[PDB]
Amino acid sequence: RTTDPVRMYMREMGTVELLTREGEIDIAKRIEDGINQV
Amino acid sequence: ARVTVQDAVEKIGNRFDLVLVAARRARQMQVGGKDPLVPEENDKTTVIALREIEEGLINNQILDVRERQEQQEQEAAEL
Amino acid sequence: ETLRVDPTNDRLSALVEIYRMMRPGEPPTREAAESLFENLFFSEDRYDLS
Amino acid sequence: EEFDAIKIALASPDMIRSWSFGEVKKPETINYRTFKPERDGLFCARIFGPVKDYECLCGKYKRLKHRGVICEKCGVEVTQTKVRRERMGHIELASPTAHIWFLKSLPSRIGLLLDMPLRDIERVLYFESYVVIEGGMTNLERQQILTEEQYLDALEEFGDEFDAKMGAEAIQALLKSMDLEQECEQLREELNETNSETKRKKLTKRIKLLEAFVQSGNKPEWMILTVLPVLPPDLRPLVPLDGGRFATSDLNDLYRRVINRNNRLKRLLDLAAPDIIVRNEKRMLQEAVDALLDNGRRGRAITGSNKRPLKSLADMIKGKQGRFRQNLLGKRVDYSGRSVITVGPYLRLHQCGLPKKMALELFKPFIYGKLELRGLATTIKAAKKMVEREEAVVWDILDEVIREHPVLLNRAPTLHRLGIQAFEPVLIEGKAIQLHPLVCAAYNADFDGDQMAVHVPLTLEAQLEARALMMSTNNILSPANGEPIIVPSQDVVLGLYYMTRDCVNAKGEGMVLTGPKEAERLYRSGLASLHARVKVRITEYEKDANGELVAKTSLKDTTVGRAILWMIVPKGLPYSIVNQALGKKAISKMLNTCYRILGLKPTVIFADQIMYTGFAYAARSGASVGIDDMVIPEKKHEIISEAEAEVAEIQEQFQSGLVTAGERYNKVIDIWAAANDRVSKAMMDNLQTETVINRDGQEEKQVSFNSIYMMADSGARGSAAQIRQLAGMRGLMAKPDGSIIETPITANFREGLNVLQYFISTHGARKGLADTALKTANSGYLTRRLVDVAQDLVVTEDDCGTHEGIMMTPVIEGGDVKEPLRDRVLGRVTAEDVLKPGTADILVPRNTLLHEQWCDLLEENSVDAVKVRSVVSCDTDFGVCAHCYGRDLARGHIINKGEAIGVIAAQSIGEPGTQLTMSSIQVKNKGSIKLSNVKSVVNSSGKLVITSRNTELKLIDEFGRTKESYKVPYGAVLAKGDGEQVAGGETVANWDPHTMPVITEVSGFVRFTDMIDGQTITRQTDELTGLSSLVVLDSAERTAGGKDLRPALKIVDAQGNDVLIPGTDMPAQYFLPGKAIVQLEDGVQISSGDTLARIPQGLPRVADLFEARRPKEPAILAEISGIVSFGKETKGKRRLVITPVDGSDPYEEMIPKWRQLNVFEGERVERGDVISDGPEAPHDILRLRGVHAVTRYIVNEVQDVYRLQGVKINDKHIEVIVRQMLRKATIVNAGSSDFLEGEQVEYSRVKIANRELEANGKVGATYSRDLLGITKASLATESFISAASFQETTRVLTEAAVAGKRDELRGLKENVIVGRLIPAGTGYAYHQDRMRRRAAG
Ligand SMILES: [Mg+2]
Ligand SMILES: [Zn+2]
Ligand SMILES: [Zn+2]
Repeated sequence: RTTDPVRMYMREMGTVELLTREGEIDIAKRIEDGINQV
Repeated sequence: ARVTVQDAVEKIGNRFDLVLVAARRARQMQVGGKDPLVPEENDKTTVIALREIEEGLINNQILDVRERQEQQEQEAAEL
Repeated sequence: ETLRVDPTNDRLSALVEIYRMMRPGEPPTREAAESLFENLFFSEDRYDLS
Repeated sequence: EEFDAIKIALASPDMIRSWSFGEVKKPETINYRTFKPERDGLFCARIFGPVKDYECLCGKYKRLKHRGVICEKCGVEVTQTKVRRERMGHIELASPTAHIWFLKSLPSRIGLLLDMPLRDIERVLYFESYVVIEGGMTNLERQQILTEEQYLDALEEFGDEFDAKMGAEAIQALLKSMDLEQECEQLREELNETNSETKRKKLTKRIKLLEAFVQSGNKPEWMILTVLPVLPPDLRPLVPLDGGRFATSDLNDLYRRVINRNNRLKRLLDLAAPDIIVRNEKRMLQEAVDALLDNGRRGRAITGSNKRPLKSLADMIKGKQGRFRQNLLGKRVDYSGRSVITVGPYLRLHQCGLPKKMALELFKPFIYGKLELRGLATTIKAAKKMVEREEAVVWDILDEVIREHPVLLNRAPTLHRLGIQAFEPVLIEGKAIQLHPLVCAAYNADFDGDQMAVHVPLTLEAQLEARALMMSTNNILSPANGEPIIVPSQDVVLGLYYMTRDCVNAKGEGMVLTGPKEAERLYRSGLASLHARVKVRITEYEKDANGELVAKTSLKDTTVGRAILWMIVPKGLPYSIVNQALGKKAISKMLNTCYRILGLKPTVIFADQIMYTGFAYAARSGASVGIDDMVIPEKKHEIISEAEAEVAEIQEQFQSGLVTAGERYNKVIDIWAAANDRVSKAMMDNLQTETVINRDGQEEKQVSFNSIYMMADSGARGSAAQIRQLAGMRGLMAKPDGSIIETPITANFREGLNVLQYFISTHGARKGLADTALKTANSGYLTRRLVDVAQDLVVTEDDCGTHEGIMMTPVIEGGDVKEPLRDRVLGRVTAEDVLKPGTADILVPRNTLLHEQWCDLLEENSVDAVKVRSVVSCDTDFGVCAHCYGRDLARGHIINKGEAIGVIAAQSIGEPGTQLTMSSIQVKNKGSIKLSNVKSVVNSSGKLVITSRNTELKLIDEFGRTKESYKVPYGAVLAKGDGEQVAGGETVANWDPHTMPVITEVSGFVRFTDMIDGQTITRQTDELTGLSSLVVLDSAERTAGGKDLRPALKIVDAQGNDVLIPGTDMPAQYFLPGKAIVQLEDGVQISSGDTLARIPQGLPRVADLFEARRPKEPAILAEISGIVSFGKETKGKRRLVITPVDGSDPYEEMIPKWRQLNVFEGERVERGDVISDGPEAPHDILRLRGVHAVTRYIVNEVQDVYRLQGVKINDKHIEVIVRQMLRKATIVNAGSSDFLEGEQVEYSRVKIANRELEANGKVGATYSRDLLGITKASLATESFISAASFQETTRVLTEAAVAGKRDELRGLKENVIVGRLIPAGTGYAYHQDRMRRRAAG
C-alpha cells in the first residue's frame, strides 16, 4: 500500500532504458530531415 | 441593605428582576440626573436605588407609568 | 510449525521478499538486497554495539 | 450588525468569484530593502488594501484632489484602509483537484456515495490506471477499471466507443453525468424487494444523500477545486523586529509553494510534454493542497529546517489551540489584577483587604471624569500630571469613588460557583490581601503560598448583579445539599470548646448569679473558672405565638463560658443546645437552628461574633504542644516480646514444613494488626482518662490534660490515626507493588526511625503522591464533558401540567437507614394526592412544597413510599417546569424560573470527585418479617427453603417500616418463616455457600434412566464409601455418543410416571449439567426440598457508569415469558429453543454454555429473568424493562460509590442528565417519515401530538426508545457549533455543510461566543422579548 509517489515515479521511469551512438544520430537525422521537408 | 439583599427581594420575589429594575432606575440617576425619594446618607447610587425599591416606591410598573405619562405630556407639548 | 508456515523454499526468494517488504515496489535485483542485509548488521558503518 | 441566525453552505466557484477582489499571480511579496508589498504577490495593496491614508505608492494621486483615483502606474487605490483583515483574493486553477475532507475521512461522503471502493479511486487518482467514465458500448461498464496496459487492449480493439480516463476530469464528468432521481426511486423500490439489514441501511443511506442533494440544491461537482481563495495578510502576516529581524507564518510558504508548481504546471503546459511528467506535477499540486488542509493526514508530514511540521490551516481550530478553547471561550481581560494574599481576622463579611495602587490604577477614568468635574485637572493631561504629583485629594477622591463599588474575587482551579465571590473594597497600607479566613473552606484554600486575582463590575448591571447575587449574604449553602459551608474551621471551634467546658477543678463552685454580665465581672475579677458548672439565671425567648416571641426565665447550673456566651445569642431559643461541650457538629446544627428559626442575619452576625470571641478567648486560653504532651504507654514492650516469641513459633513450624506461606502470611499479619490494636487501646486508656486531680475530694477524673484528644473532639484537625502514628505504631507499609509488608513498625517519631523503616516509608508515600499528582486530569476531563452535555437545559415554565413521575423509598438496605425517605422527600413535590396510614388523609392536591413541617408530619406516620413529579415526567418541550424540580437549596425556597441547571449538577459532581478515589443469616434484634415474590417450601427440615430465587429477607420492625434487608439464595436453608417474630441475635438461615441446590421439591423415586456410563456421563463410584449415582461430566469430558444427548436421571413413582411439577402437568426431571452429581443409586427416593445433586463452587467504575460504557459478560435474561428448551449443539455456541405460552417460540441465540446457566433445559421462566450469571448491561434493561427500574438501578449504584467515601449530594442532580441522554427514540412503524430512524422523542411527541390526533387516527409510527454514549450524545445535536467546538470537529463540519444547514442560537454556548446575552436568567426576559418579536414577525 505504498502511497509515496517517489516509488511510483522511480518505478515508472525505471521502465525505460537508453540507447546509444547511432540511434541517437538517427533521431537527429530524422528530426532534421522532417524539418527540411517542412 | 448594603451587605444584604433581603427585603428588597421579599418585595418583588426574584433577584434577576430586582437588579434589572435597580440598574434601570439608577441609570435614570447616574447619567440623567433626576431626584431621589429616600434620603442620601453619603453612599453611591446603588444603595439609594435599593432603598427606593424596598419601601415600595420604584418598580418596573411604576417607572412604566411615570415615563408613559411624561412622554405623553411631551408628545402633547409638541403639538 | 513456523518452518511449515515459512513458504520460502529457498534463500533466494527470502532475499527477494526481504527486499520487497522493505522496498515495496518491483525493481528487484540481487546486489540490492545482498548489500542491504549486509549493511544492516554486518557493516561497521551502520551498526555498532558499544 | 444584528442578525437572526447563521448558515453553512457549499461555496460555488462563482461564489468565490463574487467574494474575491483580484486574482493572485506570483510567489514574491516584497523588496529586500524597500520592505514593500509587491504587485500581484502576497501583499499587493491593489487587491487587499492600503497602508496609509490617501497615498498611492508613487504618490501620484493625493489629498483628495484625486479621491477615487486608482494610481494607474502602480494600480494602487487611494481610499481608506483596514481591509487587509477583510479582503480575500483568489486564484483560478488550471485543472481540477479535489477536496480531501469529503474524501479521506470515515464514511467517505464522495465514493461512499458512488458505491465504489476507495483504493480503486486511488489507483485512478494517483494516476495509475484508467477507468470507465462511460461505456459507450455496454460491452463494458461504468465504474470499471482499466489498467493503462489493458486499457490498450480495450483501446486498440475499438478505440472509439468508450469513455475511460484517469483524473477528476474523468470524475466530475461522472458526477456531471449521474442523475439522482431515478437512482433514488430505484433504491426505494428494490429495497422493498430485498430490505435485509446491511442492504437496507445502505439503500437508505444513498437515498438520504440523494434527496439531500435534491432538496439542498448543493451539488456533487462542488467537491473539487478550480478556484481557490487567498486570505488577507493580517491573518498570515510578516513583521520585523527591533533588530531588523523578520518573522512569518507557516502558510505563506505553502501558498508560495503552490504558485511555482502551478507556474511550472502551466509553464510546462506551454511546452507539450509526455503525460507522465504532468501526472507527477499534478501529484505535487494536490499534495500541496492536502498539506494546506492537513500537513500530516494522508502521509509523512512536511517540514522546513525546523525539522518540525508546518501548522495546518486546520490546526488553527484544533485541540484547545484554535479559537474555541484558547481565544474565544477563555479570554484575557482588561481591568483585572492579582496578588499574594493573607488574612484579615478583624474583618466582616463584605470587606476585603486591598493594596491600594491596585484599585488606584484600576479606577482611573472615574477619577479623570471626576477631576474634569472638579476642574483641578480641567482636562486629562494635567490629571495624570497631578496623579504623578501625589496629592492627598486623590486618595479622598479615590475613597470618594470606591465607596459602594463592589468587586470580584478569583481563585483557580474553579471547581464550583462558590470558588469565586463578590465583596466590597477596603484599602490598606500593604501589598498582601487580607480576608475573612473561613471561606478558605469554600475555596479549599490555605495561607501557605496561595494567591488570587481580581475583577471589576464597572457597569451598573454588573455592579448590582454582584451586590445582589454573589453577594455572600445571598450565598451561604451548597446547592448540592442543605449544608452550611462556613463551618468554623479550625480554631474558633477549639477555643470555644475549651470555653464551654465542665471541669470540676478550677474554683468558685456552687455559687449563684443574676446574669452573665456579672459573670464577666466575677471571673474577670479573677474569682472564678470560665469552665465550671455553677448556678445562674437566664431569660430565654420563644416565638410559640404567631411568629411572636414569648418570653420566660429561670435558672441553670451551667458552665460560666456558656452563660457568658448566651449574651451573644438572639433570643429565640432554649438553653439545651448550649448545654454541653459542643463538638463542631453541634455548631453546625446550631447555626442551622438559627436560620431554621430566625433566618439569616441573626445567624450571620452571631457567627461573626462567634469567630471574634473564639479568637479572643482562644488567644487568652493559653496553648502549646510539645515533646511531653506526646506520651507513650509502658504496656508496649511486653505485648511486643510476647507476639515476638510467637512469630518465632510459626517460623519454626514452617521450618518443620507444616504451614504454607499464605497461611503463615495471613495469620502473621492478623497477629501483628491485633498487637497494633492493643497498643492503641493501651495508650487510649492511658491518655484519655488517666489524670488524677483532686477537687473537694480524694481523686477525680474528667476531660483529659494530654492536650491531644480534644483536638480531634473539636473537629479542628486530626483524629486517632495520626495521634497513633505519633505515639504508637503507624500501621503497616507497602512497596508500590500493591503487596503487603510482613514486619511492621515499632518506633515512632517520638522514639525515632530505623534506616530501613524510613527507607520503606518512602514507597507508598511516593505512590499515593503520584496519584495525588494525577487524578485532576481525569477530573477536569470528565466534568468538562458533563457541562459539554447539559448546556441546553433551563427552566421555562411554572407548571408543565404533567402526569406523575418517580417514587421515593429509603435506601436503608443491608443496615440501618442510609437515606431517610424524609431526607429524600424534602423540597420535592408530590406526584399525586398523598394520604396517611390513617387512610385517605390527603394533604397534597397532587403538589405541595414539601417543607420540613410536612416531613415531620410524615415522620410521625409509618408511611414508607411516595411519588414525586419527576424532571423526566415533566414534559416541557425544551426546558422544564419548576415544579418537577422544586427548591433551590442555597436559596432555600422553590426554584424560580430562568436559572440553568445542568451546570449546577456538573459542579456538584465534578468538584468532589477530585477528592474521592482515595453460610448463615443472623437476625440482629426483633422485628416483623417480609418475604414475597415467593415460591418456597416447608423443607425436609420443616423449615423454609426458597423455590423462587426472587425472594430475599428483611427484618421489618413491629410497625411495618423496614429495619434490615439481606439477599437469600434459591433453596438455602432456614430456621424460621415469614409472618412470624423472632428473637434478636439468631442465625435464622444457613446453607452450604458452595452449593447451588439442585433440590427436588417433588417426592418421587430414583432410577437410572436416560443416562449411561461413558455416553452422556461417566460412572465414578466413590472409592471410599461405595454409594454413588450416574456421574455427570462437564460439557467437554463426556463422550460424543451422548454428548448431544441431554443426561437426565428421572423422577418416577412405583409405576414409572413423571412426577409432574406440583400444580402443573409439566414433568419433573433434570437434564443434569456438569457438577450435578448424585450420590444415591437407582431405585432410591428423594424428599421435597432434596438435592439429588449439589453444585459446588472507584473512579473508573463511575467513569464507565456515566459514559454509557457496557460490559461483555451478561447474566443474560428472559426475552419473553413461557417455557424453553435448549438448542443447536455448540458450533461455538449452543442455542436456545424458547417457547412462549401464547407467543412465538423460534427465538434462540448463541450461548456460551461454558458459563453456568440459571434455567434448565425443561424449566420455565417469565420474561425479565436471568439465564446466565455475571454482570449485565443497561441497554438490556431499557430494551426489556420500564424506566423507573433502570434509572433507579444506576442512581443506587453510583450513589453508593460516592457514599462509600462518605459523600453527600442530593439525588435530584443526578436525575437531570438522564433526560439529556434521552433525546432520541428509534421508530417502530412507518407512514409519517422514514421507517425506524432514531429522532427526537420530543419531536416524535410533537408530530403525534398533531398527526395521530384526528389529523389521523394514525398515519405516523410508534417508536422504541434509545440510549447514547455521552460524548456522541453531545455530538448528536441540532446545533453543530457546540458539537464543533471540541472533538471530532472536521467531520461534524463537513456533515453540517453538505446539507447547507443552519442554526438558531438557543443553547447558551451558541450565544456566548457571538457576544449576545444569555438565553436565560438575566437575559431570559430580554431574549423572550426577542422571542416574541420573532413570533411577532
Ligand atoms: Mg493552597
Ligand atoms: Zn502612486
Ligand atoms: Zn415538570
